[PDB]
Amino acid sequence: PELPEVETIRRTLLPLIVGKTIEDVRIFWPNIIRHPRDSEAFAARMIGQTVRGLERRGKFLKFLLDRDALISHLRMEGRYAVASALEPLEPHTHVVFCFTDGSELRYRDVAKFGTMHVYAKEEADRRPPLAELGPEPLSPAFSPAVLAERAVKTKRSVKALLLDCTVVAGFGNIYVDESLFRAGILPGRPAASLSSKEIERLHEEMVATIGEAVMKHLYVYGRQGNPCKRCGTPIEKTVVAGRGTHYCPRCQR
DNA sequence: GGTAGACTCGGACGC
DNA sequence: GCGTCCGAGCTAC
Ligand SMILES: [Zn+2]
Repeated sequence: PELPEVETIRRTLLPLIVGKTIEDVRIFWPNIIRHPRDSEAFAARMIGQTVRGLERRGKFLKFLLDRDALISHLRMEGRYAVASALEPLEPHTHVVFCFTDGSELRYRDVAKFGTMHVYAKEEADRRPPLAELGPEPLSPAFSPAVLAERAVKTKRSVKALLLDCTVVAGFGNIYVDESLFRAGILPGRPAASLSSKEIERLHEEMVATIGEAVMKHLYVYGRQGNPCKRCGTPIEKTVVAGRGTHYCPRCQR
């Protein structure tokens, strides 16, 4: 999922688990557990803790417990559901947190690409995978000034810049392509080549792109060969920053 | 230490 | 039977 869908998972999952106490943690694919590296230590430390909250940083979910935080990344196929311990698990269920009320938080992931890290809450933000993560795109911490500073200092492409998770949290191939289209900026443009006006432009469209999706329709992503929705020019697809990049050669400069 | 590119997690899938 | 592919987020010069 992208940032907006992760926010939806966060918002909807929370009431379904808040105040529940973990009685057991069952792990069927230990490779998903990245910290502690020993999945048995992972399971043992969580037993007895109560879920107190659920936050999101970038595309990471942060489950807040009594002492620990559980940092979870769904990657492509990761999904959480809450269900009764009396019912058969669904396929590709790799981790299950059993609560004292007979309900379970189940983690499914056909790809097995998702990750889980557990640390004392006060440490989570300075350890992998959260350490270094850039500001939230919808927060005042992410500002034109911040973007300009990273842009001027680098030599790489504007697309590469926006894909950098230290620059801003949760911008993937898709939202980068769309934001650049709406700001009228070619993705292969050197970040340093952008004018102040262009920076403000890009920042404003990045926020609008993420923001509209979080609250509530693509221009370029995947649409190569189709007419641009603003000028009718065929959308193109190339490689920029070792990525498949979608753009309109007329709207974007 | 900036940064391009490799790397990684499985397993699907088409030759 | 082996390369090619998903793509978000360690390593060499
Ligand atoms: Zn156009």
